[PDB]
Amino acid sequence: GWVRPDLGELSKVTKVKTDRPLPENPYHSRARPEPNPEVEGDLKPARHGSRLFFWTM
Amino acid sequence: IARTFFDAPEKNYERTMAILQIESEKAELRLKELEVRRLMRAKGDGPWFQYPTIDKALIDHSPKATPDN
Repeated sequence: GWVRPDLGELSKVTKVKTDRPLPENPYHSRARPEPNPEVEGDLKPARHGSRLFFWTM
Repeated sequence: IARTFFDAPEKNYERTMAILQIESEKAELRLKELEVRRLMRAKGDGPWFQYPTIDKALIDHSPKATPDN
């Protein structure tokens, strides 16, 4: 009394109840590098113009 | 002549003082710009001189056909 499965029955995804713990580091990866800091604060106006050897504006 | 045309010596003195202060601030800011550009190009951890790398959003996180990856 074993039933031959229909088309599409074996092609579906099932669930498993497993007693093993989840590995936190499957790739054996070290710590990622620290990201560079972002920009903060209000966009202040230009200090004394463009300063291109004589320009004040 | 001194009343109608020529400006007061104190006016020229304080105008020269303000001009000198502004130009000294500009020179100090330019020297700071050169120093900060040198230091943060040499270290490469600033907002400028950041040559682009590959974005990490394009990596597929789904499982593959062969699990040895």
